[PDB]
Amino acid sequence: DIQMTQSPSSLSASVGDRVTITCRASQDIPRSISGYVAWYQQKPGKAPKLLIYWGSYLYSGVPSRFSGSGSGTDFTLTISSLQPEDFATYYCQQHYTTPPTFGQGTKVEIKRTVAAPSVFIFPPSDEQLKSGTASVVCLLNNFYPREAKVQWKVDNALQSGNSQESVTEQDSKDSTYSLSSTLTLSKADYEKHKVYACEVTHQGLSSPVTKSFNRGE
Amino acid sequence: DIQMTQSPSSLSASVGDRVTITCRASQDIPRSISGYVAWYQQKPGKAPKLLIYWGSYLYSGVPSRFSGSGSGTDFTLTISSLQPEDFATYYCQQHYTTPPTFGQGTKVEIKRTVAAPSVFIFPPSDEQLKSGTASVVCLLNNFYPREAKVQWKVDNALQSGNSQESVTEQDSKDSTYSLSSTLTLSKADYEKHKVYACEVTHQGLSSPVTKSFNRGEC
Amino acid sequence: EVQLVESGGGLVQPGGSLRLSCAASGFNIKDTWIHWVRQAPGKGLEWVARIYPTNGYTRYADSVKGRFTISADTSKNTAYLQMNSLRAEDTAVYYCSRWGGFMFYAMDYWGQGTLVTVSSASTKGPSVFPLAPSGGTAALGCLVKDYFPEPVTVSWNSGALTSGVHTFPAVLQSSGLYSLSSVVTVPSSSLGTQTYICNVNHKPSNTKVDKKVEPKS
Amino acid sequence: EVQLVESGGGLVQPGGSLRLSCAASGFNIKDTWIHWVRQAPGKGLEWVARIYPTNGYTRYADSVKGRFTISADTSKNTAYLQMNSLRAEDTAVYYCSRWGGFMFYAMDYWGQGTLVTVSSASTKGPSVFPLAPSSGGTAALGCLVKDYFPEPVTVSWNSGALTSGVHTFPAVLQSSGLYSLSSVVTVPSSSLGTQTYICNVNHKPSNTKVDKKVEPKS
Ligand SMILES: [Cl-]
Ligand SMILES: [Cl-]
Ligand code: NA
Repeated sequence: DIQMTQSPSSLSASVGDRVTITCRASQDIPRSISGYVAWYQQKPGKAPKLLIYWGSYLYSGVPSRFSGSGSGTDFTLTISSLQPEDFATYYCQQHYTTPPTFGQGTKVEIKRTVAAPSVFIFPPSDEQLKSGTASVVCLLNNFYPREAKVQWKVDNALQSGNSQESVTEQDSKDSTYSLSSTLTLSKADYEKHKVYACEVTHQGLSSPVTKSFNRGE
Repeated sequence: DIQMTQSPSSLSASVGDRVTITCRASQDIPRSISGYVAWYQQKPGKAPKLLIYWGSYLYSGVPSRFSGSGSGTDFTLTISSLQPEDFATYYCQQHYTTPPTFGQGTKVEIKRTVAAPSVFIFPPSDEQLKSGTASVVCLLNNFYPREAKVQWKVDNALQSGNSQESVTEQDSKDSTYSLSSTLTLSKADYEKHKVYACEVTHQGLSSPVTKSFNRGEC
Repeated sequence: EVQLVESGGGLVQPGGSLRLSCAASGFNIKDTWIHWVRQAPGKGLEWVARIYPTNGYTRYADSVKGRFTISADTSKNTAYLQMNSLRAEDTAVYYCSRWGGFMFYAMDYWGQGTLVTVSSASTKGPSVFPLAPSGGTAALGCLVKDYFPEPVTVSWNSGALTSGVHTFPAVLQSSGLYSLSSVVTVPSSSLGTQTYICNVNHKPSNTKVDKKVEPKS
Repeated sequence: EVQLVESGGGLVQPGGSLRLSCAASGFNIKDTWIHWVRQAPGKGLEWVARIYPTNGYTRYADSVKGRFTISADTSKNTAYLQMNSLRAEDTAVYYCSRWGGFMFYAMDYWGQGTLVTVSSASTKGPSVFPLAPSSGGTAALGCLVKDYFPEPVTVSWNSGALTSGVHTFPAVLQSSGLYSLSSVVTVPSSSLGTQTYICNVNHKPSNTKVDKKVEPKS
């Protein structure tokens, strides 16, 4: 039916930049019907929070850098000076219709200076080895930009297809990411080999960093 | 733009009848937009009272004989057993739009058994005659139906254009009406004539009835 | 004990201004929305304006935009309708009304209405003349003649006589002044012994009259 | 102290049924309207349903109509969502929310959400293993929370006393069909001698609660 088309789907900007998110009603709607457009902010792991209601009213406690306006069937949310804590997905909501519908959302990412990761490596625990599996974990802490390559080597053999990575969402204070790479091996393979190495390539490093350990030392 | 049309604009029904009034949006409206139609009752000289809200919810304390419903863009108010006290104008209201709009109203009259008027004629008071004007009043009291004809004659001259009528609102208990007809004359004209007569035609009388007086007799 | 009470209506010249007040009790207007609805003599209801007092949000019928302003004072629990540039066609009874609970779109309590009359004609109090009566029932009354503006109220024997009383709607004479009668029917045998007095009040001109109506000699 | 707390989420087989509850405090649901909104993994918000508890009026999205039912119990200040004939596409976090004051159309308070996983696979509790501190004056340490189903797991450090430097990674789905995640923290290397670090793990679906002390190996 009537929907909101929200754009762009994502954007990045620097701290202190002004950003503008737009929602358009998907069709022509008489002026005699009110949309009461609301905007919400949703941070990772969290429920949406109300920012703006009835097009342009600032919800109590919301910082004044947020504002909304509406004209015809076009609606915008503006953040007049972007802060790192404003990393979030933002959604509009129209109430022309019952049920009301949400926009598809816009992810706002914070641009910042390059930060190299600190890298750490973790052997499997003796407790895990007892169960017959071995996980080796490599941590890349507090880095920017997101792009990073982690390569595993076991006695100099390149490991391909037996690790999985996970990445945190941009940090709400320093705008960095962290990343784990976990290499899974059988207990028997782990015990056949000596040198376990994680090699990390990132923009903030002049050449790749390796962390390693020797099983049992 | 979006308006509601009520129909009919007026009706008469007997006590105990089932009455249904319809409210129709003036155009097609997607199902996705809710109208939250309300129905209001307005009695003479009073504020409207809410009857029904959101299409079909009965407002607290409203008699259960009233109910509403709607399918798509058509809404209905139903009075299951009309009572004499339900004489009123009924209004629907749509909230598809902001501002919401009202329907044009439906006037419900209670149909009862015919009742002839009692007729009285009043000459001008001596107090008014001092002012230079003469009002002659003809009262038709407690009758049904509302339609009545009053003809004034002054020494057998039919009076046309120098009278005005007022009718009461239907009585909320006995469902009758009363009517006054006032003839306005100059003092000088009033004193040139003798016989002042109002002649009433009404369905409850078998032929026209006349009340009259002669000026200066008691 | 939910109550709305309007005041401030009266006679005002074309192009003048007037402010209406609506005093609420039994509830706080800050918990809800307040509305003004009007009704021209003999016509339908016309929605005028509404406000959400807590944040000042207002909306108006097109027919009053730019001329009327709705406002509220939450500390006094009162709402207002400032009306400027009045025209003949703004003549009407003006009602204020609320929503209750969180039941939107249902005007559940209304005030009694206050009449606004927009005209160049001057205030005039009426003259009161008897309609003298001559083991049945007799009719008598009072002719309340030549007044402006509306309204006049009539009672009989200070409120003790209500049975059989009809007070007719006023009619506008070609003079531009209103006239009305009030009649009552009584036992013909009460005529020698029961005093009948009509109490007329034309508030707009501050004119109160008590007129004894009796059989002429 | 306005609050909404959801419960009743967890694992359910396709075609199965579940009821969520939303317990309110700091206001009464009688005074307002209650809504359910959902979010499938990594997708947007989808409105599900709404209720006006005082008269039981309800509305529903087309995608759940006839399978879900929203209701409320005002004496318990609690609202519910009955979800029947569940499919994979109903897997989501389900949030309850309210309007406040008489401010329609603005969901001003929301609950924390509860995850509903619609799957044929079986519940499996995790194992918890230390990532033992072995970068300048800062050491990293953690817990590996391995092989559980369904989501979610929660991890805190020293019962919420340790929040700075903590990263709890989103879970990854292994080819086994089981989840795993790590939680790490950077701390001062000089602290490792004297300061106790304990990761507190909870997997509610299997009723697994673990407190694991992580320390330097031998
Ligand atoms: Cl309304
Ligand atoms: Cl909403
Ligand atoms: Na005859």
